[PDB]
Amino acid sequence: VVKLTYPDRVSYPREFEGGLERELGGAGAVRAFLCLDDE
Amino acid sequence: MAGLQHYKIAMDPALVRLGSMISNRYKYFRWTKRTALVSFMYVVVVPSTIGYLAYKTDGLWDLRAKRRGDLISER
Amino acid sequence: SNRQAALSLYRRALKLALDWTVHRNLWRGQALYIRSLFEKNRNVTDPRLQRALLKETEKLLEKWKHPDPYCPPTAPGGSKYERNLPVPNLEPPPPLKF
Amino acid sequence: RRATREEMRDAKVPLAYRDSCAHLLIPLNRCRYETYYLPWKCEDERHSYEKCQYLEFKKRVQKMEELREAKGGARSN
Amino acid sequence: EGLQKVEVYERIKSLLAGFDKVNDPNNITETAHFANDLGLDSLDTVEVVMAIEEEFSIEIPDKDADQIHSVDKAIEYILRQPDAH
Amino acid sequence: MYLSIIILPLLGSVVSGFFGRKVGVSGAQLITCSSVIITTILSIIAFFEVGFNNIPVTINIFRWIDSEWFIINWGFQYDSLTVSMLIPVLIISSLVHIYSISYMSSDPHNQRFFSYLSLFTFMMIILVTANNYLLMFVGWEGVGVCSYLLVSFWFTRIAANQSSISAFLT
Amino acid sequence: KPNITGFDMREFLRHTKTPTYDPWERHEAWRYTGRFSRFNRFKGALPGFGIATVAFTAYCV
Amino acid sequence: QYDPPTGWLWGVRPGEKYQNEGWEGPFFYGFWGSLIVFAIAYAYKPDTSIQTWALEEARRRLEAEGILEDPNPT
Amino acid sequence: PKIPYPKHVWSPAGGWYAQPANWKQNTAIFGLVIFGITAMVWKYSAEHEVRHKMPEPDRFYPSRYWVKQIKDYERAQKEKQ
Amino acid sequence: SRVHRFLATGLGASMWFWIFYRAKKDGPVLLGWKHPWD
Amino acid sequence: LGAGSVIHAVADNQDFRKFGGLISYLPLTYSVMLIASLSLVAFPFMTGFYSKDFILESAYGQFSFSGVAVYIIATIGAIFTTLYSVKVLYLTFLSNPNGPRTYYRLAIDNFFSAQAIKSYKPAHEGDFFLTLPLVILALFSIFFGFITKDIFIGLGSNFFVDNSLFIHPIHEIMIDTEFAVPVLFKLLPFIFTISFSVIALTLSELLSELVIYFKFSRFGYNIFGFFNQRFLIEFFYNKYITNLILNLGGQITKI
Amino acid sequence: MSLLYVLLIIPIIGIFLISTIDSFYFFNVSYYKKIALITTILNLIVSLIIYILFDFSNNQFQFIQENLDLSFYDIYLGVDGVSIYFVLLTTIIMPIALVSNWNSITNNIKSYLIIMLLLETLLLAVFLVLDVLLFYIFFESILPPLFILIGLFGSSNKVRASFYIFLYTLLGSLFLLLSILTMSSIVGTTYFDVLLKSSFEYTTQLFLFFGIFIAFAVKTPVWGLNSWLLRAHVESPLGGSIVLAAIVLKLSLYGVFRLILPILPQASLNLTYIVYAIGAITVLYASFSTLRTVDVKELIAYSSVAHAAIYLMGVFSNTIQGLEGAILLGLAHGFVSSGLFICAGGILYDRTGTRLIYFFRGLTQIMPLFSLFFFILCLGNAGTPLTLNFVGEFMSLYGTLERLPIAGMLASTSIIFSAAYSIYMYNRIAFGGSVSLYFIDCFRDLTKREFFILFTLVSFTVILGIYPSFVLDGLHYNISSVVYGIEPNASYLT
Ligand SMILES: CCCCCCCCCCCCCCCCCC(=O)OC[C@H](COP(=O)([O-])OCC[N+](C)(C)C)OC(=O)CCCCCCCCCCCCCCCCC
Ligand SMILES: CCCCCCCCCCCCCCCCCC(=O)OC[C@H](COP(=O)(O)OCCN)OC(=O)CCCCCCCCCCCCCCCCC
Ligand SMILES: *P(=O)(O)OCC(C)(C)[C@H](O)C(=O)NCCC(=O)NCCSC(=O)CCCCCCCCCCCCC
Repeated sequence: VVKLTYPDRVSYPREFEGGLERELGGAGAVRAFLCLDDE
Repeated sequence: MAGLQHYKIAMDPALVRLGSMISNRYKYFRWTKRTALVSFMYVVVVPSTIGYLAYKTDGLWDLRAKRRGDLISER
Repeated sequence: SNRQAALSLYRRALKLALDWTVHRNLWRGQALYIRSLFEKNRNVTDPRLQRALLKETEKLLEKWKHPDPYCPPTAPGGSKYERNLPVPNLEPPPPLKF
Repeated sequence: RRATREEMRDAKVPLAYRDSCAHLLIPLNRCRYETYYLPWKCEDERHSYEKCQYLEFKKRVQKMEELREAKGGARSN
Repeated sequence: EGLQKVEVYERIKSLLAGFDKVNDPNNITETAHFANDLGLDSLDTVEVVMAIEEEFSIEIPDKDADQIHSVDKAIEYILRQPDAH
Repeated sequence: MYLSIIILPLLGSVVSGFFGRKVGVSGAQLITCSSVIITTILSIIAFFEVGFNNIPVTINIFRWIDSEWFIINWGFQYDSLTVSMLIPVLIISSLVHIYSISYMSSDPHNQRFFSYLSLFTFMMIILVTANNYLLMFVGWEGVGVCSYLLVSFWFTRIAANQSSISAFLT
Repeated sequence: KPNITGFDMREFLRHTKTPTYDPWERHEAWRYTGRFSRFNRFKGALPGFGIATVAFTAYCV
Repeated sequence: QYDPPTGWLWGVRPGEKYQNEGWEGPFFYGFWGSLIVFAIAYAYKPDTSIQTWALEEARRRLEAEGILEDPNPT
Repeated sequence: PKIPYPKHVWSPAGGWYAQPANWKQNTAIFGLVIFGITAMVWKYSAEHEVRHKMPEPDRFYPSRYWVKQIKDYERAQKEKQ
Repeated sequence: SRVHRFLATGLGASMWFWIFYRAKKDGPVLLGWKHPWD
Repeated sequence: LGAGSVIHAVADNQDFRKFGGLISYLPLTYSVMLIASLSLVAFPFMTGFYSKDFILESAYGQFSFSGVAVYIIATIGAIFTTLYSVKVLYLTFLSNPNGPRTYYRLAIDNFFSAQAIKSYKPAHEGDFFLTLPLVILALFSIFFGFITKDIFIGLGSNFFVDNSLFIHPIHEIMIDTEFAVPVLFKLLPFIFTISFSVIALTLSELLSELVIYFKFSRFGYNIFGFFNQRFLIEFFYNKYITNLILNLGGQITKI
Repeated sequence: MSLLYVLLIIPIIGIFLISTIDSFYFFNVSYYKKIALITTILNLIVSLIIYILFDFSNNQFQFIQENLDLSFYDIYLGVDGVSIYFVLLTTIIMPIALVSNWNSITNNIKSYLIIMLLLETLLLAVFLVLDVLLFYIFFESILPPLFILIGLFGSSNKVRASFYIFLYTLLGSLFLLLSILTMSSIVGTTYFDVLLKSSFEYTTQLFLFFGIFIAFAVKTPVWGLNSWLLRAHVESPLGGSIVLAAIVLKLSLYGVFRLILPILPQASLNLTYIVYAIGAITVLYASFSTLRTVDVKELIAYSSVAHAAIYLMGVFSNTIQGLEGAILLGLAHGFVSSGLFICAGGILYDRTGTRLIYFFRGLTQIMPLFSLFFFILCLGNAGTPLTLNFVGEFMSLYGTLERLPIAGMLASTSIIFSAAYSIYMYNRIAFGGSVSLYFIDCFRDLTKREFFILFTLVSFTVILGIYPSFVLDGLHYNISSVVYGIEPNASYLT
């Protein structure tokens, strides 16, 4: 029942300048949203 | 009863008889359909299964210093 | 036989009826019915039916058994049963060497 | 004005909150440290931080509505 | 230290005073028998023993319940059980 | 202070349990409660010292296990989370020691009961103060053994024996 | 399908109620007296409601 | 109310004293005794484990890089 | 009431209702032994605690009085101008 | 005992007053009438 | 601990089906439960409100099928939470006396004649040592939650910048929890809490027989036992796990 | 006279004094027991002197004495890290074994002490000889003294027991002898320093491996070859049982380090999946079986089987951690199993005269010192931390998991069942109701002797459980020599 009735996301995912790539460990780690594919 | 005197126990005949039956049970084992299958399950199949899995997966993995973009599979 | 069983089985009916019903006031009127059915069958004297009637009610007693019947704490199954059992033999051990 | 990495990193801002509106939290976290995080002392600073976050959230909800219509009212999660 | 005879009789006597099937409260005494003195049916005696067990917070086995055919027998049973409260 | 929070419940448990004949019932209750309370107070300070001013404190005493790559030390580490969990652990333990002064007044094994309660507190503190997974697992097994001994405290009861084996084995 | 014993679940369901007459009424009447009446038992359900309400109104001036 | 502490240690009744079987002499002074003496000598024993020899070499070899700082450079 | 118990059993935890007449005295000696070890541990923990951050002077950080790492830092930091 | 009634009522008096105090202030925020900044 | 007072109060007994009265016999013991009960069911502006009634909101804040579904599950568990909360409170303090008269016999009411000094046992409360933790824990269940909610929730609190706990930026859902969540779902647990209490409170001492009618049906009897037998995750454990090993050991030793 | 030769000579002097003192003084039996005990004490004192002088990072055998008068069968002694701790365990255990029987022999006391003293010289010789044939000669020399110990001082079924332990060991050792003789023929010598230098061909290594492994599997024992242990370790006198479990089980473990890891590394690597299947099977089958064992000593004897499987899996891991864990677990099992046999065969069996678990209940109520040590030994047998049993189990199981994960997981499951059978036994004896109604007489608690042979055993396991470095420091460099493999960038430096 919940699968057929549950609210869509009511906020665009937050975007961090530069993707926080350096603060999260460089390109070798996982970074945040930065001008990426819509979701 | 033994070499050194112990305390007086209420040596229950039934429990004494049970502990003697266990110690003598090996003398009465027989080969039957049941006893052959159980003795074949425990001694051959289950050990040979583990041996098959151990043989098949020996060297399949190494976890040492594995990173993203590098698999755990070694073979 | 057929006398002790009837009295004991009657008592278990009162216990089980109160086991499912927490409130005592509702259990009181719940009990007169239980007592009444025993009055209705006080005149049965045929052994071929007396033992058959006891079977029906014990089957019925198991039919509605409580998942956990009450038990007083100091009774078998209670919470305080054998909580601080004393040492059985208080007499000092006899003189031996070990 | 907008706070860059050169002092936002120095301020020990939490990584998930190094957003556009993180320049109001650097003084708030300083107030929180000074007042021992008691929730009746930095009220003015705390409410100031909730403004920029809410406004950016309001800016984001509009973008989400625009995205939803773009796909003809489909599901995005 | 535990439960004395005087206390048990009072609790028991006050218990039977609330029973209608008892012929009268004045026939209750130490050596009273439920069968003939207070005039109770077999079912009534089973009700009385359950009331005694609930009052003293003890569980009576069926064999012991058969033994209790007298008020004195009930007082002795309560005294014998250490768990009685 | 950081290492005193470790040993104080331990000392309180050792004296009460291994010298309950010497200090007696009230002597044991005085030590376990005092050692836990003194330990509890120091944690409150540690919450200010570590949580509020943001100083994680590293304390390494001696190596436990040293094989080639594994160097597991009896090292302790205080950060925000371990002082967060040390607050309820010490506070309720202080309140439970005090509470048990009355609940067990009729128990004939007060010294043993209070010895167990202070050992568990020591094992809880070890679990969250450790700076590695192996030393944490000691407190993990430590509280488990303390849980087993405190469930089976009335060891003459067969049903509480089954419970402690369920606690131990599960 | 009636049993040999005349036990009917519907009237057994019905009988669950405070009986009009009960041989044990006098013995088991102290559980609903003034000490354990409906009003007395729920009188102290919320201890400090009265004090708090009076105090809050005083503070709301 | 509390009872006075009771019980017989080693089974010795309060009337008498523990009797010696003859093992106590060698065990407490020869066995344990030598086990404390050995423990003392172990504090003064030189450290010949491979690890500490290796950490000293690992230190210098790390000081040749930027990971560690040389107390006595050049 | 108190359950009966064998008088011949010796347990170091004290047993069934053990409270020696000198319980107050022994509870004081053991407290002193307990105290001295904590002092020994406190002296150790003051010496070998490690911190990479130093508390500000105004803040309530009572460890600055007895630890060596902070005391050495504060002693050196007092030299100004 | 009389001190027990004082503590029982006193704890129940401090409670049911903390609720009313917080409801008076934080009530509009929780119910969505007024945002916290206003 | 307050519960332990109740077992210590009557007979070292802990069965619900013989508890009643005690609202006046144990005033302080009852009071601490109510503070604890509402903190447990997360009554508004209490210690449990700031924690329990923020997890549920956080689940909706993550807008996904998993986040919404667990909300429904937790809320149902939160709904059933207050019922046993009510059962604990009512059946021990707010119900008719279901225990023996020995528990409820005050010296004010003249019952005995000679043994008046003793044989009363009127379910008295505990001493100082039993009530001092009870009082102290009561304050923590009212004010500690509100006082510390800024350390642990805040909005951008830096209480864990020492990395002790870690939250990845892509996994943050807290911003949507405060703003995106709808007011109805934010106050929804409170609506169920303050509502379902009255049905449970009306199902006892007001109706008191709707439940027994459900109990003695065949549908209710099977449900009641299943939940009373803890979903039967111990009957299959004992028989198909524990005793399997015991029989495996038997076969190996004997065969 | 090297210190190592002193170790083998002291117990022989004690035998001489025991069997001649009557010609210088009817001599009292207490005299014989005191001569034997002091003899073992001075042997312990010498082994401690050696350990102080021992060097932790030398690839030369230490305290060796030059013979140079070569014969066909010469005895060369030498010690390195892998042998130093087995020598210490033998010297610590044997005094405890002597005290554990101080009062319970009561007949043929001279024969018991002479046999016990001779066993010390032989077992020490096993760990000290620097030749593979010399190893075999001492591994087998202990059977006749073991055969006669059980028969002279064993329980009711000691005839079947003594035959089982003699014939199992001989039959397996005969297959090890065949493998050893092939090695000496190809190499011309069995001396360690030159046999390890040699390189056997793969199929030779394969057939050399079966011969040796058949003997080491009878002695581990592995499950299915363990009937002798069930009989011998239970029917033996308490001192015999302590020596049998805490020292004799270790000879096959120490023998894996000297006979297969250095010379048969290819065979060992290619056959680990067979060793691990047998090792995994033994961990489960033994654990389930001891859960249903009703003789208390047989339950404790059966636990040895389960733990021996864990360090048998460790020695074949080819990892530094597994090999160190295997020695540390074999050492840990030496103290803990010794204590559990004293608790069962010494404390319970002297009070009651029976070993059936059905007759015991609530012993904590009258015996709180026995239960305190029994619980600590039941924790150690369950691998609880702060016991040397955990450090060994964790390191041994880590190596097993890394070498072959499927066997590691199964061997890991022993964390459940060791706890299961150890705590279940503990409850049916110390807890689980009030004192058993079968006891007519009350029981006394630990005597001073029983307290101090248990306190000593629980001290060794606990101190080594908190600081295992005492043992690991002297194993790091020598353990390194038995590892077989190379890293891509460290091999073949230029
Ligand atoms: C890892 C192995 C153990 C290493 C640590 C060794 C002990 C270190 C200090 C532990 C704290 C002090 C414990 C004292 C307990 C009370 C004293 C006592 O034994 O009384 C016997 C008591 C007697 O107390 P009693 O006074 O009530 O005796 C008279 C009354 N009767 C006889 C009826 C009981 O006997 C028992 O009832 C219990 C039997 C089992 C005793 C187990 C006690 C705990 C032993 C130490 C547990 C260590 C846990 C390690 C956890 C590992 C974590 C990974
Ligand atoms: C390092 C290389 C060493 C090489 C071997 C060197 C010699 C090792 C020992 C070999 C045999 C030595 C025997 C020493 C004891 C001789 C002295 C003696 O007479 O002891 C007598 C003793 C008790 O008898 P008794 O006191 O006379 O009668 C009292 C009755 N109320 O009675 C006894 O003591 C008999 C004890 C039982 C038999 C001994 C144990 C079994 C031995 C089997 C023999 C065959 C294998 C030999 C193995 C040698 C070592 C490998
Ligand atoms: P007292 O002097 O009255 O004793 C006279 C007796 C009862 C012994 C008579 O002589 C008598 O009737 N004979 C005994 C055997 C007999 O026929 N008994 C009839 C009554 S017992 C019986 O079988 C019927 C019981 C009906 C009521 C109970 C039904 C079961 C209820 C189970 C569920 C309850 C809770 C849900």
